[PDB]
Amino acid sequence: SPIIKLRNFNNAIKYILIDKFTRAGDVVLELACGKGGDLRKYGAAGISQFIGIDISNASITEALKRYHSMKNLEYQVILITGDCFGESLGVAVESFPECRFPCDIVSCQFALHYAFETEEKARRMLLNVVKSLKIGGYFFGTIPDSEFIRYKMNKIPESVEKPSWGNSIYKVTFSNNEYQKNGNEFPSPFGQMYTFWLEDAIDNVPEYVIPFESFRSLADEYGMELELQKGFNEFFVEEIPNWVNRFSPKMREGLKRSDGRYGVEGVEKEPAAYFYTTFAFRKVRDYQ
Ligand SMILES: Nc1ncnc2c1ncn2[C@@H]1O[C@H](C[C@@H](N)CC[C@H](N)C(=O)O)[C@@H](O)[C@H]1O
Repeated sequence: SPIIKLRNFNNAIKYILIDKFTRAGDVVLELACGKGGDLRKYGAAGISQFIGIDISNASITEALKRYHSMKNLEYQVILITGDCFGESLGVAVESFPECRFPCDIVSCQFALHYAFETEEKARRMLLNVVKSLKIGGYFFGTIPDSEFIRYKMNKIPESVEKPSWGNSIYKVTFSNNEYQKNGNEFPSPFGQMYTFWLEDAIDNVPEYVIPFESFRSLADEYGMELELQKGFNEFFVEEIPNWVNRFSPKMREGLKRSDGRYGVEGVEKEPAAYFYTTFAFRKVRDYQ
């Protein structure tokens, strides 16, 4: 089962990415925060307030349960059940006036691509982000890498009805081959759907491509400029020397490969390190 090693790798990526842009005293808004599993990472950066929002009440209930189990934190934690992509964020936070907006950081891990189901949702997400963020603040996170996806798709001929690739532990299957029928181009940046099988994975939902060039050009339209687009492989290799020994002994041990180097290995390398990319934008102007 690859789940344990992949979870450790993603936790290392998130730890490094959070530290890269988050500063002590910051207010953080985390979109689609899930079960709130990055609280100690933001605590390590010394934040002052965490606001986490997820559409799943079950996941927010678990985040509440995990948070209340911790003791004497120096930062406030706010956890909200709400829709970050298909509705104005004002609806979600209306009943939470303790939120300190505008915030310093908007983060979103393994979830922003769901906002690309439609153009309306992608734009609502982006307007949500820039309305919450201070000028100068950062928007960062982790998403499936549309450029690796297009590489794999360009190797698949039009004769394949449901373009697919993978290895012993994962498989991507697209709903249709309109990409290939359209001369190896998505007919629309939005609504390009696939499923993702991972061995021993605990969830399965419709996935959507987030074409990075469309992401970047919409973000610019809403006042944000690109700061970071490194794939997980390059991001980890570049950053790990400076971090190996800053990690806890347990985090370091969980990252060990069979050869004693750090990261993932074998069949885990492609789904864990090539399929995903980091992103970061800085809000440089107000949106008109
Ligand atoms: N419209 C939406 N608004 C808010 N959260 C959403 C929405 N659509 C999906 N989600 C959440 O997106 C999350 C996707 C997860 N893959 C990631 C959760 C968490 N960020 C983690 O990395 O563990 C789930 O927790 C969903 O409930």
